[PDB]
Amino acid sequence: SMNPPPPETSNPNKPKRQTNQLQYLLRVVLKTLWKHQFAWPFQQPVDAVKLNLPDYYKIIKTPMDMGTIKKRLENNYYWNAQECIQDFNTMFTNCYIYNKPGDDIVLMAEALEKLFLQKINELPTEE
Ligand SMILES: Cc1noc(C)c1-c1cc(O)cc([C@H](O)C2CC2)c1
Repeated sequence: SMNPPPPETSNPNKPKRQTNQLQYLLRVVLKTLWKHQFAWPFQQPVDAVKLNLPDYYKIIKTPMDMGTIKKRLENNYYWNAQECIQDFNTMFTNCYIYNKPGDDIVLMAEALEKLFLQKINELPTEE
């Protein structure tokens, strides 16, 4: 059994910025989700070997997780907030695509996603 390489978190030739919106995504959005009781399955890439999910990376072709997003934010990987918001949405969508309604992991994702939506509703206007 084999995991793919993780998503990219470093690329010196990708242009990047540290906008007030990106700072909010780290300080408010990531921090809020990371500390939640249901964060743990989302704090690193899905390990299809350890979890015995040999079909996971056949079904999910754009993997994403908050460990990756945390590294991207800490490393100032992004150009804009939309890039980062897309990563959170990819993470949630992947979970809904792979799993069944009512599974524990789906309930966990839905709780995180409610908080995510509440926090990005107050994304600040760009400085
Ligand atoms: C994310 C994700 N997407 O699909 C699956 C399956 C997971 C997943 C990842 C984990 O690191 C651990 C678990 C456990 O089953 C948790 C729910 C009790 C699930």
